[PDB]
Amino acid sequence: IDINDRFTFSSLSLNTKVSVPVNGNRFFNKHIAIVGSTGSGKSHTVAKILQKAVDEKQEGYKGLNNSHIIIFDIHSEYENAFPNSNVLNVDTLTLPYWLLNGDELEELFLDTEANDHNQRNVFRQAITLNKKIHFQGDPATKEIISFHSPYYFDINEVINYINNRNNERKNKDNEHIWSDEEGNFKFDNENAHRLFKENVTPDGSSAGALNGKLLNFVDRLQSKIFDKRLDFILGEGSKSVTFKETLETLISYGKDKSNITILDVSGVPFEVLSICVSLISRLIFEFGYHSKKIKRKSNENQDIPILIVYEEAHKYAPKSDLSKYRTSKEAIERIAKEGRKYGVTLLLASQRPSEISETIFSQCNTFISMRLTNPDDQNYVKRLLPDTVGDITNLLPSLKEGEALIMGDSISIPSIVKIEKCTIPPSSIDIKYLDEWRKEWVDSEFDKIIEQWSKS
Amino acid sequence: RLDFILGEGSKSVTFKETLETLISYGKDKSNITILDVSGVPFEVLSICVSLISRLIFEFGYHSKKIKRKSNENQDIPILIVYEEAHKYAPKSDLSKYRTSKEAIERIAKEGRKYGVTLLLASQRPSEISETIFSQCNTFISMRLTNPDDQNYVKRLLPDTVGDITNLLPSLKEGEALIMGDSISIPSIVKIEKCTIPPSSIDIKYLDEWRKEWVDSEFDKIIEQWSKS
Amino acid sequence: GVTLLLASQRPSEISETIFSQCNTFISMRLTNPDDQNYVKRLLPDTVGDITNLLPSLKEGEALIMGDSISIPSIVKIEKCTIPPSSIDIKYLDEWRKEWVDSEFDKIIEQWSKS
Amino acid sequence: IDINDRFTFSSLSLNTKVSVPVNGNRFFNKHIAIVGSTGSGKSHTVAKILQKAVDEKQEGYKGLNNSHIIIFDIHSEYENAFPNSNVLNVDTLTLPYWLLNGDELEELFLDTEANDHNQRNVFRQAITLNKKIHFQGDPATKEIISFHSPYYFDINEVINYINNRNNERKNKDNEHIWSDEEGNFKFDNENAHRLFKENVTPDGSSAGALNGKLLNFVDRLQSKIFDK
Amino acid sequence: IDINDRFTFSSLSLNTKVSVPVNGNRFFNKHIAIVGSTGSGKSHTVAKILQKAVDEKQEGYKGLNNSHIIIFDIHSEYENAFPNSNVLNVDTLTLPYWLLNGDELEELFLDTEANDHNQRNVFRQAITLNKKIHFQGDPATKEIISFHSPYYFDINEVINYINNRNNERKNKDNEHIWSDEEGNFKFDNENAHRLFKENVTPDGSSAGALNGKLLNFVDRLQSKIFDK
Amino acid sequence: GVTLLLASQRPSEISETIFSQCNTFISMRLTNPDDQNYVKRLLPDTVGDITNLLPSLKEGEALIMGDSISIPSIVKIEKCTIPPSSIDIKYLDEWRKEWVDSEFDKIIEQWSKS
DNA sequence: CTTCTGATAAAGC
Ligand SMILES: Nc1ncnc2c1ncn2[C@@H]1O[C@H](COP(=O)(O)OP(=O)(O)OP(O)(O)=S)[C@@H](O)[C@H]1O
Ligand SMILES: Nc1ncnc2c1ncn2[C@@H]1O[C@H](COP(=O)(O)OP(=O)(O)OP(O)(O)=S)[C@@H](O)[C@H]1O
Ligand SMILES: Nc1ncnc2c1ncn2[C@@H]1O[C@H](COP(=O)(O)OP(=O)(O)O)[C@@H](O)[C@H]1O
Ligand SMILES: [Mg+2]
Ligand SMILES: [Mg+2]
Ligand SMILES: [Mg+2]
Repeated sequence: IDINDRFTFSSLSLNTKVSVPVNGNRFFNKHIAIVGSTGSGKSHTVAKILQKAVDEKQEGYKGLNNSHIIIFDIHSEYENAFPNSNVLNVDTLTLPYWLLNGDELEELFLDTEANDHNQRNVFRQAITLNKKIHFQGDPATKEIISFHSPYYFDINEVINYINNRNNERKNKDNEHIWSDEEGNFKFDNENAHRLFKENVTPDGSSAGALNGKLLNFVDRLQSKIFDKRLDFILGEGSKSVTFKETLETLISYGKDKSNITILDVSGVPFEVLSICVSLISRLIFEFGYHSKKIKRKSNENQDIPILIVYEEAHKYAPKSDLSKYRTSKEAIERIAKEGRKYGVTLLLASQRPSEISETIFSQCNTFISMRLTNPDDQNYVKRLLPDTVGDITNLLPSLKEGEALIMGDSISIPSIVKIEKCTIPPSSIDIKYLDEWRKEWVDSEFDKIIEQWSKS
Repeated sequence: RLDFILGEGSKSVTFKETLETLISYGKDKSNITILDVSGVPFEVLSICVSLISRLIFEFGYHSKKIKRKSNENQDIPILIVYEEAHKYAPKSDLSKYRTSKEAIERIAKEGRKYGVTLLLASQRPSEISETIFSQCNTFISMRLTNPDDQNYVKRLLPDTVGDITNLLPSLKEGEALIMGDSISIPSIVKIEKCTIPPSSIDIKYLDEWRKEWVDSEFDKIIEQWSKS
Repeated sequence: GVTLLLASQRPSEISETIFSQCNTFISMRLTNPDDQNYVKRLLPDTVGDITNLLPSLKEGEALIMGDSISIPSIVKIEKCTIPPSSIDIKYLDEWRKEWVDSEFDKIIEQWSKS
Repeated sequence: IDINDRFTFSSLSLNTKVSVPVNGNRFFNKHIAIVGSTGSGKSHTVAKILQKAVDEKQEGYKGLNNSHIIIFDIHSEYENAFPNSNVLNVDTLTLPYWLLNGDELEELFLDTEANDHNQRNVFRQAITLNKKIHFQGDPATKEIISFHSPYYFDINEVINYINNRNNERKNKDNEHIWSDEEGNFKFDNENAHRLFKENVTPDGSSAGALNGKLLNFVDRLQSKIFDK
Repeated sequence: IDINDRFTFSSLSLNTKVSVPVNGNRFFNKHIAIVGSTGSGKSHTVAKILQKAVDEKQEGYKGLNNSHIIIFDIHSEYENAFPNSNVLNVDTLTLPYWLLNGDELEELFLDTEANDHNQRNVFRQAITLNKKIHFQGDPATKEIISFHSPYYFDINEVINYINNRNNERKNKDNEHIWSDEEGNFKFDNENAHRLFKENVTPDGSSAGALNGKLLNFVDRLQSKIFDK
Repeated sequence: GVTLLLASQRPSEISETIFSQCNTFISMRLTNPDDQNYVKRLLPDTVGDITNLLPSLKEGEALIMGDSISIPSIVKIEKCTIPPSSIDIKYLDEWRKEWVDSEFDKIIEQWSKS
């Protein structure tokens, strides 16, 4: 490895005095998968890698460098490990509902499929038209606004529009005639924006095309917006935030600049967690994709690289083919296959290699295998290795806390290494189980645990 | 069948009374809490296994968050003993086992840091889901005659000490092999005899069969059978 | 008179029907085990110790068989004097330099137009 | 390999001085598969073979040879390897929509589950009729023209037909009367083509069968065409 | 092998003077499998076996013998080996579509991708009816005419019936009424045979059972038929 | 009286229930190990060191077993005086030629007329 | 004439 290409975070297990470095360029553009049994030290190994990546500064300046790391925290550990970082829990993070790219907007609001037609187009027509109403730029790019375009629309006018078309009344000439405080108006393309207001009364001889057909649809729509689970995305805080401040929040480019961004998704439900993982994975990927094509036309190199750390990837990217894992898997898989070119790579952390999907986990060209006692997990590590050097996998069950085997394109030979101790460790200390059992029967405060459990 | 969860008693009791009942923190305080689910059907056994495991894990999770606010570690650790784990957490990917498997898997995957760990008992290593046994650092093995099970124990060991699995079929009663970070070297041990043992002693077939034809009182058995 | 040249970093996801129609195969370093299993089964020829040979191929090293070459050979393909545009983001080298200012408005304006 | 059939683009790995040729006729006349991992050298290998392919000329002439290679460059990366070659970007490239067959036309315009079956049929009927009207060959092959057959058709005229069918006014005898500047005509197979004009007015005492149904379908089609 | 049974097409590899005969009867009434790699020589082996089997005669006559060999030549290579033989390419060969069975007719026309049952029933019903019309034999085997039976049917009439069933009309009496030059009839199995003509015009009140769901089925059938 | 001759370059893709109905097997140079292992199981007889024999067969060299032959023998099939020749496009011969102009205009008018 | 009810149907899964 070239001397100016060396990135070390560990030393050899057999000889402590020799440090084992990896090709620092090749370590991060080719995806990292770290696996090992429970309590093996994956979180400390991940934190030690990102700590050395933060302090990896070229000579000639003072201040924080160009590292960009996003950590998905489901156990709230790396707040302590990175004190000068930005932590974004669900109660304080705002991800707007107008940043959905259409496919997830289709899935977020509609729990139905295979039969909704009249409920479908009135949903997409309301959103697409409301984006042109609230658009404040030149009209040349107003016409190119579509359902998947990331422009602000009011969801409360969208519900008002669908609840109005619920109450349609046509006239003997077969067109819907409305009436508002300015006067009666035909329901047409240039007059469809007036249905966004609640105070419209229809005048008609007969019921309209969608009269009484969206009463079930509006109730499902209203009883999803006021979910406090989705208050980070569908709440009132997404109203006053814009596209720009969303990106400064995700990669810590705001008033507090940090190389590490941590998202506290610790005790949230899965449906909140699956929305959080799939949104930010797509948003970071498309930011890296679009910043790449800006740099293509400029023919310049001021690109920023982003690494996303996916701890507990079995929660949101498992091998199982369930539909509740579908939207989260596809966002991470897109980063796994195509994300390497645009500057968005992933750090995959899980406790078995055989539970993460093969379309995601086999795209990782570097590997940090800690202790694995499962015969199916060891066979995965053996088959990633040629049979000449496959005998080093025999030491996997004998690995105690701190050692792992690093293989991949970024390292010369696969070696059992000792990951360097974290002087600023994450908050994942092993509980001294017997020493906490020799004490008194301590009176656990049940009231304090319950009234947080209740709000959680 | 669901009277324990959907009965009239669910109205009266509170959240704090339930948590105190499950870990014996009530008026009668005990180190050991036993859930006697002996004759219940699977559909209410899987409900009991999955809900109590979820409640205890989230109690351990929320206790740690309270302790982390005061810059403290978790005060009370909880160990859950899953006896006869093949009934609710098997290798099979059937949909009936899904809720009970996922609750125990959450404890196995994530309960180490939250103070909720598990002791899992079953006949064979191969009849339990691999997700739970892979996370078990300590692995105690009694006599194992099935060759698939013996090779499963063999791969858990390093190859230098892997020859100790050859005494697995000849293991006597109370003779165990203890592995993991707890023990210095994997070794065959003799578990200390229980002065107060579980009431699961083998019944002497020849001693019982040598006596007279017993009347068996079918009315009392059927009366109990019909209640269950 | 219309023939194919199929280049793919994951040969396993290519359909077996179209991949079988190929007659000359250039096999570079194949680290993915499913890519190894797929290629070795569908290769028209074999070489000695091919299981360890495919991961061990160096950069620009190839294994060529087919009916256009008599002996399956390990070949060091000559370097491109005029190389194609290579996308190799040096994450360490870009992370060592100072925190660069991001033109978010330029990126977002192209993102919103898409 | 014969002396005139040799195509050398590589050299032996163990012996650098030895160059390994392939049968150049046999190499390209049968399909080639270049597989490898990421960064193995596939794109440089593809560039090297094609660079040597265009340099294979007979000594008699100067200028371009008869090699014709088309690259589906998904990463916009082969322009540097072949600077003199023609490159077709999205602004540069021009594919006519009418050369798409029936399945490709449907996937371009129509949507999964977002289109009713009657909305789909008027789309298919308009295109398969517009292909016949803009056909300028002999009329013997007009009857064999279908929706799948690729012939030139005006997609804006297709919009006008669909927009007119959205404004249809049915008569008392379940047919549609249409008024044009030439005159009034009942819609049938013989005069369906006069709906491709924009300036056609419907005459009827009642709303047509497809009236008010394709208005949603018009705006989705116009959104597709005017999308830049 | 008896000398009259001998059939020699090869000689021993190690001794060229030893010609290896096979039992020429037994070689051919039991199936032959010639396997090899590409470029091993199995096309030449097939050609040499058949040239040896064509020029073998009783020598009591002058002329062609009784060999009957059919080659499914997919590479167009055996024309050179047998110049005096009959070669049938796409331009020369005519294969009747009505000798196809039901599975082959489904594979030629239907697609398993869409797998629409409603296209499948009308397709089988049209052909099975049309095979009964064009059948000139005795009535006692007309009732066993099926979709799978190898009898002549008109594919343009089948398309015409299928296109007509896309134009069905539903009346207040829930019968389908059609108008023809011969007369006016109801959609009965006796009267369905006059839907095979294109010159019919439907009469009714509302849309029929199969209205609007066969146009994509007609266009794909018409795409196959008018494909050159 | 309707028998069949199977000539395949990938024997391991043939279904086992059809390939086992054949009695006489003319096994030429088999080179893929999957086709070698498939054929060796369903062959009615065996020969000495058939594993190394099959990829080592020379050009026209074959191996015939079955009811027809007495013993499995390595044979040289007789050379075809009138060989089966396929009209194949010589790419490097055509690509070495000058760039052709007259032919492209003739192809388009043929495509348009039919 | 329009409204409402009820029945038939088709769905996707
Ligand atoms: N290099 C190391 N040297 C010594 N102890 C270490 C080292 N790395 C980690 N540890 C210890 O490992 C313990 C548990 O490690 P963790 O990283 O929390 O386990 P884990 O990998 O997160 O497994 P799960 O599935 O998340 S519980 C910590 O309390 C550390 O003290
Ligand atoms: N014949 C060769 N000799 C030496 N180095 C080579 C050779 N071929 C490729 N390389 C090196 O390989 C690097 C990247 O190779 P590429 O061909 O661009 O990657 P690839 O094989 O196409 O994989 P992807 O998935 O397309 S990034 C180049 O920058 C060269 O340094
Ligand atoms: N019995 C034989 N003796 C000598 N040469 C042969 C023999 N059989 C085939 N060949 C040569 O082998 C080449 C392979 O041709 P072919 O039989 O078409 O291959 P394949 O087995 O792939 O069909 C031919 O060019 C021919 O000259
Ligand atoms: Mg962890
Ligand atoms: Mg490339
Ligand atoms: Mg051949």
